[PDB]
Amino acid sequence: SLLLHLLKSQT
Amino acid sequence: SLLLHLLKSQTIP
Amino acid sequence: PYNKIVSHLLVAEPEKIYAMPDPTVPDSDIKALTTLCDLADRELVVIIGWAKHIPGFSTLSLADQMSLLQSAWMEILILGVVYRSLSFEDELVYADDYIMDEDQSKLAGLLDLNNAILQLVKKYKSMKLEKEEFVTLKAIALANSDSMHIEDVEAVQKLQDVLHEALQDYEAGQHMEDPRRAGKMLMTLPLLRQTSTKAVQHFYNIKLEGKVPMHKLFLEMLEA
Amino acid sequence: PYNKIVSHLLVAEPEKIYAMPDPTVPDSDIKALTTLCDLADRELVVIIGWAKHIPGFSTLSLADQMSLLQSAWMEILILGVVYRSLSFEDELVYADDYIMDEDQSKLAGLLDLNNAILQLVKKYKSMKLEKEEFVTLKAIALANSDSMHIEDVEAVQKLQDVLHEALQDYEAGQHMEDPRRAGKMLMTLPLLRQTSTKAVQHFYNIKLEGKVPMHKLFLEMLEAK
Ligand SMILES: CC(C)c1ccc(CNNC(=O)c2ccc(O)cc2)cc1
Repeated sequence: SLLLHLLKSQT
Repeated sequence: SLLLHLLKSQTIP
Repeated sequence: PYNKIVSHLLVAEPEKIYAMPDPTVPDSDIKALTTLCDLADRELVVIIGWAKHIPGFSTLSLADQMSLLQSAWMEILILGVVYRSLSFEDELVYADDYIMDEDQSKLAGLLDLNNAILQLVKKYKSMKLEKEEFVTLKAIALANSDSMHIEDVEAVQKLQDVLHEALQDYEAGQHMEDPRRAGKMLMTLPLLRQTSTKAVQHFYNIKLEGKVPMHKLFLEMLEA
Repeated sequence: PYNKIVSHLLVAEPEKIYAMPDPTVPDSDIKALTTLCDLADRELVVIIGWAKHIPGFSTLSLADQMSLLQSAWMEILILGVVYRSLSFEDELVYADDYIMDEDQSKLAGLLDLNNAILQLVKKYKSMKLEKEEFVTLKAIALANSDSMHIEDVEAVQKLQDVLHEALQDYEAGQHMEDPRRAGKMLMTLPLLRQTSTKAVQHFYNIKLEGKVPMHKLFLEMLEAK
């Protein structure tokens, strides 16, 4: 989920 | 040793 | 076209062997594991003699010849199994008289390992692996085996080079419709290595548990 | 020197990371392993960001992006350390201020692991590996991660293929004196996979012993699939 979150992040 | 022996021995198929 | 190394490797391709499981002995896991080890053990004799027919291999010192075989042996065993298993589905042809389906893998405590090998099988099926590619890759596997103990690094590298070049030519000649096919083949080696390790570690644990008898050569290769 | 795809892979380069070891206290195996796990945790943040700039990566479904990272994360970590250690001798650069020698590896209980990493270093030294090649193998290793939980196989293979091609164009471009170099490069990946697995198993055992604090990201990767 942090992996996921970090993958869902930005720019 | 067994590996070595077989390398040194001849292939008999 | 023709390639010299590929032709030699095809011809050095050895004959079938058989598991010859005891029909008297009852279907347990130690029966399965013992058969596989006796097989593996006899299969190693073949591999040893097969190595020698690989162009350049005998040119190496006996020590290097051992080192390579000591690193790569399980990869070669597995590649054998994989190839035999390409005409089947979700089963592994350990020998012609010993084929393991999923249920038989469970019974022997080999589901995970055999699934990984199956993964290997399915990849080569999706690529339509030819005999010519198979024997070349098996040789490359041996030569690219990454032993820590190599005396003559440049000779082994030469052997890698030679085997590699042959694959390049074969794919250049037979598969111009995929100018990357050779590299795709090489990229299957990691999973081979990984599966080899998984297997070495599983069977090493079994050796330690002391319940499965193992012939000498197998043990010698295992403890290396 | 320019391939399009390679230049996207150089985004994170040049990397710098520090351990900032505390000299206030004596070094122990626990201290060294903690440092490494901390470094690993933080590099993974860099690795994650770098992967997003891989053309095609972000286009995969998230589960698939996760699947590949989960299979290939240690291979990438190790590959980095390997590259940083190229101009060194029997030492591993885990950070710019944390270079492990044989004694330090012995203290950490990592002699066997760090040796294997050095084997990998040795091989890339004599090939004189380049920034460009290094970043490309990372992406290949990632793409060729051999995960068994891939939703869209054709996309992942397309990506393997795109990267493979990038590597071919680059070696064709820059190393004509050796028409196999791409092949040799690809042939180092088995040792990378092997070493990775050795590392993961070892650090997994370390997690279970429970004596070494580990941050969330590193644990997530360690405990996956
Ligand atoms: C074995 C495993 C737990 C592991 C721990 C720590 C690393 C760190 N890699 N750090 C680097 O890649 C880097 C070094 C020095 C730079 O200047 C930049 C980056 C890898 C793998």
